Amino acid sequence: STGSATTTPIDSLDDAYITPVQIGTPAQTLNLDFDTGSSDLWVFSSETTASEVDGQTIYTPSKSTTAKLLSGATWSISYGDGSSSSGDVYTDTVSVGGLTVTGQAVESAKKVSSSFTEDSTIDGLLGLAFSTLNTVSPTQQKTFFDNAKASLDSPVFTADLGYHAPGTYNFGFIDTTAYTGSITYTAVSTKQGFWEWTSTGYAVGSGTFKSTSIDGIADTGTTLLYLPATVVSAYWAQVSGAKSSSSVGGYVFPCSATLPSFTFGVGSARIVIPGDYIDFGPISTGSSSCFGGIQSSAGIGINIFGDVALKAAFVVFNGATTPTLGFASK
Repeated sequence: STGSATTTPIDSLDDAYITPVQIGTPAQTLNLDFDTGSSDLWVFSSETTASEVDGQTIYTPSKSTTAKLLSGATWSISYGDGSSSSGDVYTDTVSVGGLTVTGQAVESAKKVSSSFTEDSTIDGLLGLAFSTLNTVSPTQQKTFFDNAKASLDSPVFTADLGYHAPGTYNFGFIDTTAYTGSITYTAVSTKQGFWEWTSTGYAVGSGTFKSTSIDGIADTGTTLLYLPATVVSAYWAQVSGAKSSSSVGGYVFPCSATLPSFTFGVGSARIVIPGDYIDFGPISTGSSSCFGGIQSSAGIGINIFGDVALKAAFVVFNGATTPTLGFASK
């Protein structure tokens, strides 16, 4: 089997991407944030505290004839961005672009943090990291990809995120028309539950490529590119007027600047992020200072190849017996 769904930026800055997901019988369609950095499928729901729902579409398990309460199961997750949610658990039928899993754990939110409430465009998350990170207690549950794997034509899913445009998540097959050149595959460590890999280095604009190992995660659920402070300083040093702003919380730059591209290595291959992908717009409405899309990972503990990086490539999440990651230019 296969599946294919269109993923769409939530706003004019590509702050995140949403993909429609059918849940229950009859189907309830919610727009979920597909997140290769976490492993819980959770949804706004009829059980969510009413003051914490502000425009999202909710899942109502009582209206799904295939929903079953998972007895005694709860979940609670806290994300790197400081947001959180928690609730109980149903199993139900979940379909993504024609690919169907029965018995998928659907984590129904009773509580969400303020940032989720304030974002009316994201109805929940669909985790695509490794199921070892799933938070359901006392019985950990499997991701949608983990449940679907055995039925897929190939045990893979691909992310093809657009810049200011729609893109695609495919399950079970590689669309060879969706990229140029070849896909370079690189090794993955699952020891922390992430699609963790090692980039072979970087270049800024037209500058010399620096060979240096950058260990980080392919994370469709993080907006920006978070890299070591040495690398990030070298990038922003090429932008006249850029500086690290403590009050804003990272590097900012004059909105009138034209940004250089940023290249990262995948083996001997190179992925070029165009400069405009690094512009995240005025720091506050009406400001002429703009927020940078490449930021220091120094306070994180891990480098994150977020949407800024991934949307420059066609990305293969290969769930073979030994998982690997594939990157192609597009």
